[PDB]
Amino acid sequence: RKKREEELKDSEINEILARNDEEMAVLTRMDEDRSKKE
Amino acid sequence: LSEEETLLVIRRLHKVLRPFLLRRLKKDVEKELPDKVEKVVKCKMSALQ
Repeated sequence: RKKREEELKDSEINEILARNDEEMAVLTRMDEDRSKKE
Repeated sequence: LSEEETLLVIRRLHKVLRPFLLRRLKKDVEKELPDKVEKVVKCKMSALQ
């Protein structure tokens, strides 16, 4: 009822596909090309 | 309105539909369900769109 009435950074997208602390670190190697981008 | 409509008549539905419907869960029989796996997300648009 309160739902009746951002995530552009990597970390909120990391929070979905991780489900654990281990996969949070291995998505940081995709932070040098997607977010950093040389 | 939940008392008159929802509480009374669905209890009459449960009274009638008792030996017809059978529903158990995956966690009732296994507990191997990992999480409440349903989540939600949001996205944006482009101004040209």
